Amino acid sequence: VPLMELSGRAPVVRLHDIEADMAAATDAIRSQLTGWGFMAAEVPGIGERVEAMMNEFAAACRATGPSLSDYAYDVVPQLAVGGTHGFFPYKEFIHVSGAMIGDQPGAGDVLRAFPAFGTRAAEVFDIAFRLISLFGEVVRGMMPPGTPELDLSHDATNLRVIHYRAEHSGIQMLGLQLPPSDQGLQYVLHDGTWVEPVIAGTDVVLCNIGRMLTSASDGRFRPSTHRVHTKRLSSVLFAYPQHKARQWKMVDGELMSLNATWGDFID
Ligand SMILES: [Cl-]
Ligand SMILES: [Fe+3]
Repeated sequence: VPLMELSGRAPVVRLHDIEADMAAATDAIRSQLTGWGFMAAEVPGIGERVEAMMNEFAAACRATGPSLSDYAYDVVPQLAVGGTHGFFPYKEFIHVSGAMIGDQPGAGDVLRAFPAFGTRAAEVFDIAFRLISLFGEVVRGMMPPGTPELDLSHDATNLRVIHYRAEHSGIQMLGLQLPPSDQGLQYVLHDGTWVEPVIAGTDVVLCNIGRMLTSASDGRFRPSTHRVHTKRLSSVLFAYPQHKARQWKMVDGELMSLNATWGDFID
């Protein structure tokens, strides 16, 4: 599987100029989606924050003062409508939702229990959510006129951090792969062959098309199917619209509102 270098070739998006740098990167990003099936940007300083976050998660995974399993999903208060946040014991991982970051009450306790990790996770969540919303505006701009805004929801979006890790794609609208600790993540190209982005220990983030966006675009953009081939930590933002909101679909240039909700799509 060929390596794909991205450091130094992907568009640069600076942490304190995100909106302006993403506007400049728009054409490069569109050409990635058209030419590869996934997108990429280099964000100077992101790797520093993500590695710190991941290493603090690894330490928390071994801790007992309070243990992360004290915040396993089945003992964390969950939203009446939405996905499941909290810790998933053993390959062991945590979902930090936007709702959890705002304590929606007690859901925030895992971040109060591990505040060094939790502060980094909130920081990375916020950067990732700003970036991914601008990626969605790029993709929207490629879609026919009258395409609605993606309407990604802060509270329904979640940052997953994994501790010990076949081909698949995300169910949601978009994903943002942050630089993992090790190489091994691979993506399939439009020609059906696989590539391995060089991203471990870099400032490069990848943006994945999820299956909700494949549906909303009526097949125009296939999911950014990927797999992990190892020879070990990783984090990714999964961006969702509001679960109770009505699906829509651009069919042959016409906007269609459906009865089914985005929550129905997940089920
Ligand atoms: Cl995924
Ligand atoms: Fe994935």
